Amino acid sequence: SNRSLIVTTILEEPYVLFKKSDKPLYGNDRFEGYCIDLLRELSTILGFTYEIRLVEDGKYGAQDDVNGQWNGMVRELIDHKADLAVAPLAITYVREKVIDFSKPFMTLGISILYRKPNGTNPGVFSFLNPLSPDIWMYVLLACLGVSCVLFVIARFSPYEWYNPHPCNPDSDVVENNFTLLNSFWFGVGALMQQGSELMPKALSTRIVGGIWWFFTLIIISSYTANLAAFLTVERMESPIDSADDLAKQTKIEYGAVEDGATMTFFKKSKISTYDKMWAFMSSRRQSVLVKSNEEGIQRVLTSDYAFLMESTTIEFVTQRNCNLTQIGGLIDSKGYGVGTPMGSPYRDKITIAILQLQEEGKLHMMKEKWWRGNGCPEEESKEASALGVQNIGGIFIVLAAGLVLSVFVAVGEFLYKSKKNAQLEKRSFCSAMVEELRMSLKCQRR
Amino acid sequence: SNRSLIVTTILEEPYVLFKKSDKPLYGNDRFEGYCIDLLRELSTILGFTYEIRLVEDGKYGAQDDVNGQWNGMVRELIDHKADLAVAPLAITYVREKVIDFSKPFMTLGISILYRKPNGTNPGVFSFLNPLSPDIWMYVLLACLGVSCVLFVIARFSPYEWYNPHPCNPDSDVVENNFTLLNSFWFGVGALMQQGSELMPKALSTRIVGGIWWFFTLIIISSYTANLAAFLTVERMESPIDSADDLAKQTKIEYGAVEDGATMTFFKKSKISTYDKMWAFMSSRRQSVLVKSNEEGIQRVLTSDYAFLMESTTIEFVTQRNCNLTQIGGLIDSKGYGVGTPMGSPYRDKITIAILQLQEEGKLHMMKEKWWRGNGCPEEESKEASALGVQNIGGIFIVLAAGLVLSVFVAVGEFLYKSKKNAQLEKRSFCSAMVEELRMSLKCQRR
Amino acid sequence: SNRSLIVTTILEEPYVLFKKSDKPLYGNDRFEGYCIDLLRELSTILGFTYEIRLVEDGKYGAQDDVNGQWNGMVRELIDHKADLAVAPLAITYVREKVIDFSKPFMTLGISILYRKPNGTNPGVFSFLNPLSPDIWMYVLLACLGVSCVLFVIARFSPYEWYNPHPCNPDSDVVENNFTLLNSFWFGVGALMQQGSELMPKALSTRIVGGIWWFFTLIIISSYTANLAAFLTVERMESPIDSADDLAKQTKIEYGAVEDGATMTFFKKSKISTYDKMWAFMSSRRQSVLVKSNEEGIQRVLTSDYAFLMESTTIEFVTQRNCNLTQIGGLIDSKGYGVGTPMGSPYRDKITIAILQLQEEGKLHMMKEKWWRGNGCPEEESKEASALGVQNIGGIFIVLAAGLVLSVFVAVGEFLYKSKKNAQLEKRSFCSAMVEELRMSLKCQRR
Amino acid sequence: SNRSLIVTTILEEPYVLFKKSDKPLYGNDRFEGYCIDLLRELSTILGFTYEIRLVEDGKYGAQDDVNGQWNGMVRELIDHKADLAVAPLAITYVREKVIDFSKPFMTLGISILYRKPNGTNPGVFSFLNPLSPDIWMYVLLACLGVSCVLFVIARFSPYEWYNPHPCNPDSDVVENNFTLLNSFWFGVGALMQQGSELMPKALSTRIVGGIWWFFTLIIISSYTANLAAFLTVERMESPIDSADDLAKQTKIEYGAVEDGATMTFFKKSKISTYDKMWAFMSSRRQSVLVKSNEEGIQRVLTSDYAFLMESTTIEFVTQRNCNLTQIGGLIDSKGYGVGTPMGSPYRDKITIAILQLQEEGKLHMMKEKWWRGNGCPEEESKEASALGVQNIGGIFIVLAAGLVLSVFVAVGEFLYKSKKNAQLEKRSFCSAMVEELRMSLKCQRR
Ligand SMILES: CCCCCCCC/C=C/CCCCCCCC(=O)O[C@@H](COC(=O)CCCCCCCCCCCCCCC)COP(=O)([O-])OCC[N+](C)(C)C
Ligand SMILES: CCCCCCCC/C=C/CCCCCCCC(=O)O[C@@H](COC(=O)CCCCCCCCCCCCCCC)COP(=O)([O-])OCC[N+](C)(C)C
Ligand SMILES: CC(C)CCC[C@@H](C)[C@H]1CC[C@H]2[C@@H]3CC=C4C[C@@H](O)CC[C@]4(C)[C@H]3CC[C@]12C
Ligand SMILES: CC(C)CCC[C@@H](C)[C@H]1CC[C@H]2[C@@H]3CC=C4C[C@@H](O)CC[C@]4(C)[C@H]3CC[C@]12C
Ligand SMILES: CC(C)CCC[C@@H](C)[C@H]1CC[C@H]2[C@@H]3CC=C4C[C@@H](O)CC[C@]4(C)[C@H]3CC[C@]12C
Ligand SMILES: O=S1(=O)NCN(C2CC2)c2ccc(F)cc21
Ligand SMILES: O=S1(=O)NCN(C2CC2)c2ccc(F)cc21
Ligand SMILES: O=S1(=O)NCN(C2CC2)c2ccc(F)cc21
Ligand SMILES: O=S1(=O)NCN(C2CC2)c2ccc(F)cc21
Ligand SMILES: [Cl-]
Ligand SMILES: [Cl-]
Ligand code: NA
Ligand code: NA
Ligand code: NA
Ligand code: NA
Ligand code: NA
Ligand code: NA
Repeated sequence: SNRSLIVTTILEEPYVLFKKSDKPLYGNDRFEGYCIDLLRELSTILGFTYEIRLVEDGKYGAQDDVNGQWNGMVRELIDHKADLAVAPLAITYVREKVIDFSKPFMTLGISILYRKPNGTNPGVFSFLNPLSPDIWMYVLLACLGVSCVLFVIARFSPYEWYNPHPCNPDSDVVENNFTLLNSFWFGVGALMQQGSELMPKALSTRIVGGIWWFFTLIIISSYTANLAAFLTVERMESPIDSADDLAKQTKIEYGAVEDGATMTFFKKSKISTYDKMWAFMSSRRQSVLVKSNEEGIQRVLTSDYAFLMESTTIEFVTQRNCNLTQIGGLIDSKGYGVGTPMGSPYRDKITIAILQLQEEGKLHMMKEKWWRGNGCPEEESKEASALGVQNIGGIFIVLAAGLVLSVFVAVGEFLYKSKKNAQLEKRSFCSAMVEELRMSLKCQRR
Repeated sequence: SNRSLIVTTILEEPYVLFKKSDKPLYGNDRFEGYCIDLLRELSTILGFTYEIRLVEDGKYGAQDDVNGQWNGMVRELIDHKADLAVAPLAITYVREKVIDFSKPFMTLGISILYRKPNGTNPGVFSFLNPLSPDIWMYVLLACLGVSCVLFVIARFSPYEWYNPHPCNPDSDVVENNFTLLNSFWFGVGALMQQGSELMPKALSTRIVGGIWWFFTLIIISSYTANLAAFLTVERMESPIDSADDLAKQTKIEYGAVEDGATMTFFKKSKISTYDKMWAFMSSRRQSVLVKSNEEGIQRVLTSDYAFLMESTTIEFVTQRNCNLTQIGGLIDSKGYGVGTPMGSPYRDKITIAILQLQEEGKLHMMKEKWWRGNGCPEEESKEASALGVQNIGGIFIVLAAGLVLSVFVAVGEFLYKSKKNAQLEKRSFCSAMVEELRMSLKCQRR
Repeated sequence: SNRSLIVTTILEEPYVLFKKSDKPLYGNDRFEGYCIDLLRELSTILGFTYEIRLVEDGKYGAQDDVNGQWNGMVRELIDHKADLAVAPLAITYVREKVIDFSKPFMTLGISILYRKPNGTNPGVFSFLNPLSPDIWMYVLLACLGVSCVLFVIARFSPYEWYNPHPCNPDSDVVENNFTLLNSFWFGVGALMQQGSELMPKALSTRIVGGIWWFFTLIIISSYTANLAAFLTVERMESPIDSADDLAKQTKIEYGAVEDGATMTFFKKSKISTYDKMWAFMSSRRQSVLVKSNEEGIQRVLTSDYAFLMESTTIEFVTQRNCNLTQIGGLIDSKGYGVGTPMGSPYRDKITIAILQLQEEGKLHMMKEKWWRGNGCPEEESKEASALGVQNIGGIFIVLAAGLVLSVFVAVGEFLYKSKKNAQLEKRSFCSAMVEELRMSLKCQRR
Repeated sequence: SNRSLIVTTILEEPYVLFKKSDKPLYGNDRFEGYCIDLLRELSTILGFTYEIRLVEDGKYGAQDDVNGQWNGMVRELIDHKADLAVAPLAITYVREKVIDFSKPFMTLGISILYRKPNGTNPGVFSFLNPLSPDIWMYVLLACLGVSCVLFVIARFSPYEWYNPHPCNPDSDVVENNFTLLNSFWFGVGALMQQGSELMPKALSTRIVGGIWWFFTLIIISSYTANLAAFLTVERMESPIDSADDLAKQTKIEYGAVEDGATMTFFKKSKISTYDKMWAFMSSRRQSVLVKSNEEGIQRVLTSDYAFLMESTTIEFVTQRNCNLTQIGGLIDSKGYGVGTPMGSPYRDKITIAILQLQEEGKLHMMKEKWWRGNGCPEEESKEASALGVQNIGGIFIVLAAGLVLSVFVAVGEFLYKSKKNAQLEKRSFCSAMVEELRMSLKCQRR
């Protein structure tokens, strides 16, 4: 039982944080978190003691690049003012050349924050979803096709040519109701579950009308049934799915903390996907390169934005907030190791100790204690809302579109009729004045 | 004949209870309850007289860790001051080392107390729900709009003025069926999937009719599919029926008595479901860990609070408050036994006595006597799966409101025609008197 | 460390059973189960040793009623041939008077086996489910009611009386299409989404027809939406729910093992529900009173039958087989205690030991190890089957019923018309021969 | 310059591999793979020559409990026969006590190997599914039946023979519209929710029509509601995506290698999800615990088997077999490191070397080189939510089969009328030649 060990440590949530209680200045009980619970079972396997001491700089450690000076915790490991450095101190090439790390107690990497998909604006259309766009086109080609065959069959069939005007029998007038215009109007009216004023006689034409009724009944029942499936089981999806899916889109925008461990990866990279991801950030600096992790979560949360930080911080924030999600897998591969002065014998002993608690399964149990939050999967048979102008509303567009198209056809009917009346009258403006007065008579006859 | 026995009890209810009556100075006639009826029947078959005596405190028994000594009824037993403890004194491992219980006379455990679900109150006019209130107004404005467009287009188009009376050909009259009243009746009849007796013949009016048919096909398929979603997700709504169903939720919060036997179970627990239940309550142990059972029941009423207590008190308060119910089975499993000093020659004679009263069904009849009180107006018609008068309901109100409105219009048609009839021949009223006559003819003449 | 303890034990699953392996005659390792794992942690808390020995009778123990002789395990406890009796040996009044039991390690009682509900025959009807039977009656009273008002409004309105035969204008004929027969035919045809040949003019009657179309559209959309809820979420239920629900029905039938611990409860009972349950079994002996537990499970499984055994055996069988379920709660209240000779000091030591393992939570962990099976909740979004003659099929009944009713009305139309033709002809059999030839002309005219 | 270093490896792939080539007698040019590329790049920056040497056995290393000594590559290190072990030698707590690893060059864990879902093959004519094949036949027999009943009832009823040509009143002709062809056309048009041009007028035929309207209202509402159920439950079908999703199931069975590092994890586990996974596999440890990784992959193909192995081999075989996939993330967390004797002056120089190759991205480029092979034809269009040509499909076949059938009937109508036309005036063919002429008139005349 020698003298106590000085454990240098920075404050990070959920790694090391102050306890929320009264009666201040506990002393060695002022702290809790993951690294405090990790230190407790290191003091059970090995034998040593505390005076957990915070770093007087609030930094991890880096290179001054002119002085040759080290900062943060690792400056307190070079000059022997501390003994251990149980903290999120990542194992790096430039750090291992000046201190010693144990084997990792936590793996991590670079991943993506993005706002969780919501299903608030599916489109002012997308009542049109439950049938594929091939099916919406194939029912026009069926409706145009059946209407053309119904015109041909009705002219070719003898039993469709009947005697009109049964008031006066024994005449020599013979009519056919199926014109070309009336044959489209049968197929459109049957398709809309409405029925037209004319109905096929002459059994060859009733098989056409009868098989088009069975086609129509299945199509509309399949539209209603698949729409009820969409409105009951809401299955949402994200625009982006990986890093290369973010490497192509320009609408969603990138982002990382400036002068951090994540920005240095994309600067030094040579992968063609990750080289494109840095040509963005080198151009659009002061607009995507945030200066802290706490600020960059807000720009995901407010703006339309995707943020690049470490994966253990994503796994902590996305348990607290339910607006947020993780996109894709991992990009880098790093580890958190217990710092140690160079040449110290405590490196190989903690390496034994971490591997013991890993086989027992206690590092998994510590992490589940400090990273699980409320969780919010919400496990709910998706709460049905009233259907509104953000769900349907394209039918209000195509209704007003078809009522504008009908005014143009009404003028084209008015000019073509007035051209034929002017064939027995003056040039063009006589019959334009003759016909427009008749509607201004405001009477039922003539 | 020997000395009478001194028995300690404790003022919990229904166990012992001051008898609400006048005329004081009783002996042990002050007391009544379950444990008084049990001590009466144990006396008649073992042959002893007894003197009931409340303990000092209102404490069952616990070991003060500082003093190392016990308090309450287990202190009266261990000091040989009393020799029976007929009370809700739970058989515990720490209590069995200092006194001797008999075999149990009552079996219990930990269960969850929660408010009975108030219901739905579906809000007759609940059929109006699958669409937004703006959607019901926009469809009502679209039907008035299309009917005003169809009136103008069919008026100005020359191809709608056909020849009426085709039974007399080669006459010279033209008639437009699309009046103002007939244009609303096209749009109403197309909206309701029915079909009016009049059909568009020009191409300009077959665009208005054809695009209004596609509008109503989407609206009615959207109403049916979304109403299917509302009715499917509420059959998937299952109420909470387990402690594990409380584990996944954070909306309904837990609660227990601080420093009780129920709270002690969740600390020592190693079940992962019950560990999450303590990971909840250890975080919020200023709001949810209530002081007493009386305060915990009041919070189940005036909150969304779920309370954890023993099963015998849940089975007592839910017989006397039909707002409350019991969710789930039993979590723990313990029992009540009478208390004796260690080495007493009565832990075996009472075990014979309790087993004799269990074969004869007297323990069951004593529990029905004191735990059932004033049977509930419960009336479980909760299964409620079919649509009923409380569900649709209001489609009969708007029906009967429409039948009354049409009678006032039929009076207006009867008076406006008769006033025009009395404009030419009659004066005011004898035209109306003879018009009631022709309508009273029992045939299709006049 | 004295001599070894002789533990007498019977074979029961999942209590004590032979291990399934080769290399026979292990010796003290030939057994496993619940009671073997219970003995293992009794030998950890206390200190003793085995020679687990089976009973040479295969019984528990009872009274010979003439010899005064005891059988089973408890005969080996009276005569000191064994030391402990770790087995399902229930604590009974007649057993405690001759041996000693510890405190219970397992609670149990009497409950009910019954076959799990299936949803195979919902009825040849019960397409009629999604609306309540009040709603099915209120739409007849609406259809009969609207048809009566439509008859009254159309006769009272002037604008419904129109001029027929537009071939010949300027006439003095005035017709009304709304008879009493035609007014029911409008309301029936509108209700079935079909439309009749006549349509209301005269705005007061169009409000009647327009508000009946909106009534019809909501009713049929609500039928289709609630039927889709029933076919998606299959929520089954049982005929019986408790013991008193079995105390009234005569279709499902009772049953218990003859001359067992469960039959003796219903014989000795005095509760009015349980007294009725024995008047059945005393009458219908050799038909419901089975003679083993293994046979009585088959009669639940094959016949229509409800079986009364112990609840721990129900909780074991219903995890193995998925056809079976448990009905209601518990009826009796018993316990399994470790047997012990009278006056032995090992009773109070095991009582300490069982209460220690209960506070640690190990009896719950042993029971979950030996009673959980596959479980089969099946957790499946209920597999939709094709709809068949066991689901619908009542519509095939009411179709054939209405086609038989229509033949009776066709004769009643034929006799009433032939009565009116015979008013201008002979008595009754002239016009019966006149009319029947006209249909045998097989021609379109006359 | 010093002695060359002796490095032990082991024949696993992609790690070391005999180079498939002719011309034997190589040195260490026999070998290629990931660990050969790693040992090459560690040599160029640490400056040493090396001789590769397979170990003796094909064993990594394990401690025989009888002998107390090690075997395999860890035996070559502990006896100082070799001094490098560049191999998949996982860093283990028991291995770290006898040798010295470097920091990891590869991170891995336990994951689940399972066959990629083959799909649906919906079976075009899949719209025919919500009703039984007997139901589709009984509706087809009911439509033929009601149409034969309606023909007989409307013939024999006197109230159907109305007066045709009402435009000429007081004539003496009667006509029945219900012919045989018109009676099928009523029943087909009522079945398809359309409306034929003919309506029943007698009460006997309005019972046939009114009960056939109620039949088709239930049939079509049953088709739509049951098709909504089929399409809703398959959107609730989610594939297995976790180890916990395997825990609830017994249909898909587990599997691992007996006496491996993966099997050892589930024995020592205290997670309740993983304990059920071992409670499965310890029961069935003759079928599912397979001998090798090669036999376990073959059982994933030709069974419903899910296999538990390390992540690097799952990521290798799923790049070369698109029938296979990886479910879930990682369960364990371990790593591969090079092996040194205890106290060797190379565990630190290689840790510098591996961290240098990780900053320069060379470890990532070496893993892409040997784990990606011949990129998959994957083509994930699995989202497949809308109904498409593979879903309905066959309603276009039965449409086009009905359009072809009607052309053969129109030829039969053209020949039967002309043969009756050539019965009176013409002989055989010149009646048919002039009938093609009148149908070729571009107007409604002849
Ligand atoms: C059961 C019914 C039977 C009756 C059928 C009757 C015929 C019906 C014919 C339907 C034909 C339509 C085929 C288009 C399908 C592709 C969808 C699309 O890309 O939309 C996109 C383009 O946004 C748009 O412009 C909407 C698509 C065209 C609408 C304009 C014509 C209205 C169609 C009706 C004509 C009315 C008149 C016809 C009748 C008189 C917007 O969709 P989104 O979701 O917001 O964005 C994601 C797009 N994505 C999902 C593809 C990725
Ligand atoms: C969207 C629709 C709009 C159109 C509406 C049109 C009017 C429709 C009028 C419907 C009126 C029917 C009301 C009965 C409701 C009670 C159910 C019942 O008890 O059934 C039981 C009795 O078994 C039977 O006999 C069936 C009930 C009567 C059927 C015979 C008349 C046919 C009804 C149609 C008339 C056709 C002619 C009318 C049209 C020309 C069997 O049901 P179960 O499930 O097997 O057993 C459990 C019973 N339980 C669930 C109650 C516990
Ligand atoms: C493309 C737009 C702008 C103009 C199209 C003009 C079309 C729709 C017009 C011009 C000529 C018209 C036809 C002229 C004559 C007749 C005969 C009559 O008994 C029925 C209507 C019918 C058959 C018309 C139908 C509509 C018609 C074909
Ligand atoms: C109850 C069954 C057995 C017999 C009922 C007889 C009923 C349905 C019959 C007998 C008299 C019949 C009416 C006699 C005359 C006419 C006038 C005609 O222009 C339309 C049909 C109509 C209005 C008939 C409708 C049907 C009718 C009312
Ligand atoms: C195409 C082959 C296989 C079938 C036989 C030809 C069919 C289509 C023909 C042959 C006899 C024909 C019928 C003969 C007489 C009449 C009466 C007339 O007022 C209406 C048409 C009607 C009812 C015909 C309909 C068509 C008909 C049924
Ligand atoms: O800094 S390390 O000890 N060595 C380098 N790497 C590797 C990429 C394999 C990793 C990967 C994951 C870690 F947790 C640690 C390390
Ligand atoms: O205090 S006891 O006599 N022994 C412990 N238990 C057990 C559940 C085993 C129970 C369970 C219910 C009781 F009523 C008594 C007891
Ligand atoms: O045989 S016992 O020890 N004493 C009698 N009873 C009771 C009815 C309370 C019970 C109830 C449950 C048990 F587990 C044991 C017993
Ligand atoms: O053998 S290690 O160096 N130390 C233990 N673990 C840990 C998960 C903490 C891991 C995890 C991944 C590795 F690559 C190495 C190791
Ligand atoms: Cl006892
Ligand atoms: Cl190391
Ligand atoms: Na170092
Ligand atoms: Na005791
Ligand atoms: Na006894
Ligand atoms: Na080591
Ligand atoms: Na539906
Ligand atoms: Na649904």
